[PDB]
Amino acid sequence: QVQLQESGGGLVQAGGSLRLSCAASGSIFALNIMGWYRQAPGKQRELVAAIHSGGTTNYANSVKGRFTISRDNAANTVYLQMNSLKPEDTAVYYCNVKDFGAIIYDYDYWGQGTQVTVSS
Amino acid sequence: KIIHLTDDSFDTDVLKADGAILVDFWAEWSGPSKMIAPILDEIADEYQGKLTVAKLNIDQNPGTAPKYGIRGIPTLLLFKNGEVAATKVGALSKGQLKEFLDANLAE
Amino acid sequence: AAKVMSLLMALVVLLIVAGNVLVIAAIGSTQRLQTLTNLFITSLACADLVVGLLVVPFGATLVVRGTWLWGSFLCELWTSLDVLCVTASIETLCVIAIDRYLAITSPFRYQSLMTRARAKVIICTVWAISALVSFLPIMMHWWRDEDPQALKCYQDPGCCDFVTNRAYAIASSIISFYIPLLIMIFVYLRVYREAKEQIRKIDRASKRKTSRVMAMKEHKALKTLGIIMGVFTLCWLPFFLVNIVNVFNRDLVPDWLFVAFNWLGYANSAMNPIIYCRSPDFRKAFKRLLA
Ligand SMILES: CCCCCCCCCC(=O)N(CCO)C[C@@H](O)[C@@H](O)[C@@H](O)[C@@H](O)CO
Ligand SMILES: CCCCCCCCCC(=O)N(CCO)C[C@@H](O)[C@@H](O)[C@@H](O)[C@@H](O)CO
Ligand SMILES: O=C(NCCNC[C@H](O)COc1ccc(O)cc1)N1CCOCC1
Ligand code: NA
Repeated sequence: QVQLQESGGGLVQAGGSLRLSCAASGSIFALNIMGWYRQAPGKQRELVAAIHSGGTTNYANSVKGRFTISRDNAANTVYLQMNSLKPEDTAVYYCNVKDFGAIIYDYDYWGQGTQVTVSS
Repeated sequence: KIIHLTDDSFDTDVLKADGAILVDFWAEWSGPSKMIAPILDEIADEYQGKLTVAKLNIDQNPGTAPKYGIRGIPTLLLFKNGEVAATKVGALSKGQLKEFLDANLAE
Repeated sequence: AAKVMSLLMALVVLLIVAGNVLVIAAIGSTQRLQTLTNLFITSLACADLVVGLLVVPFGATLVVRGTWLWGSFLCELWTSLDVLCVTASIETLCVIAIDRYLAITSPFRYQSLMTRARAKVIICTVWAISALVSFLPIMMHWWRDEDPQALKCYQDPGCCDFVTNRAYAIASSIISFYIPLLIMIFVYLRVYREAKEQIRKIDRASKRKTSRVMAMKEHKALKTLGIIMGVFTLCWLPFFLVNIVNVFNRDLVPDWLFVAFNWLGYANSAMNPIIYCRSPDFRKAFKRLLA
């Protein structure tokens, strides 16, 4: 079975930085997208950042220039280096893996989530 | 179980005859015509009720073969109610002949 | 044999109509399934559905009755409809290949580039090309051979054999089958290459610690890629190979085989629902649609 293990979140001061990290264990197809989504309280889940296996990336506008997504060249692990945090960034952050192994459709894996609270 | 046909008996034995008749046009001189002889014997017993095997020597009875346009031998003409339903030409094994009959008989 | 041959044709119609109706129902009824890829699947399902409803049934009769019973105008129209839907089916498989290739290998470039309105134009193009390869030449007699034996079947309303000149059978076969086949080969080979190269980078990254092997996901992806190209090629290649052979030395392949190869291609329209609608969301939809 595939499992996503999230770490690196918690409490932090405004202007500070966190480094999220999601280690995917199990069989994942070499072509995939690892990403981070987030759900602020009483809002809808939005994309934060995503990185394709090839190397290309995609960021939401709210976090452009501040956050940076990268991934481990060896294993299936994806990092989100969050700098210059604001109180608006406070949310439950979810790891996500879109697997392309069936070719015609994509299969999704979601992590349980990890809290990130940014105080003023 | 095999009927051994003449020129004269051909009308009564094949054209007027009930059910399916498998006619073999053979000659004593042809080697290919002999290769199927022991195979046709087994077909006569194995397809009792479904078919009637018949044999006509072309040396003995040269009148019948021109009427149906026989070029080579052996030629197997399957007859159904006085009409030729299908044709097979040249020699065969037991399995090749069975597929020809099985397909042609079960309509 | 001929009793079993007619019973076989019956389920071919049933499998096509059942299958393709079920897909179109699932996409139209489920908001979740109305994705961009499934827009192309809808085009495919429509083409295969028209093959099941109108094309294959009239063809079945022609094999059983041994003759065309609906006259020369409807022979032409049925043939035009046949060519159109086979062309739209195969050209849509080629578009799906390209769509998936871009969605897998360049997912971010694909999202901005491939809009819904750009997809609608691609779909409309496929059907327009299909119409111009089929109705335009067949109804206006451009497809006609000059040979006297061909001219006997064109005058006889009981005869509805598929006989063409050289140019049409070459140009029609290339546009409807061979160009789509090559694109599909090229495109899906680049999916295999991109995957193979990606494993090579992962091996390089490890600093000589591990060598990756084909996991459960990679064997399934390669098996899936085999079904796609294998079934498509098995079902239509024999027919389209023989269709060009007939243009040159027509006596070489028998008529009964060329007909049988055409039935194999009709069977493709039953296979496409099974190959391209295996997603979790499709499976949920199918269960909901069958109570
Ligand atoms: C990439 C998209 C371009 C599609 C156009 C290229 C392929 C089809 C063009 C074509 O028609 N032919 C090339 C295909 O072989 C040749 C036939 O037209 C030819 O056989 C006949 O015109 C002659 O027999 C008449 O003397
Ligand atoms: C929206 C995109 C519109 C593109 C529409 C053009 C379609 C391609 C051109 C074409 O239709 N053919 C190739 C042109 O040769 C096939 C046949 O029309 C033609 O080959 C036959 O009519 C002759 O072979 C008969 O002697
Ligand atoms: O003769 C036909 N059918 C005529 C029409 N069949 C045509 C094929 O499906 C599709 O070919 C083409 C499609 C697109 C092309 O650009 C060229 C050929 N039958 C044989 C008897 O049993 C029924 C079917
Ligand atoms: Na005709």
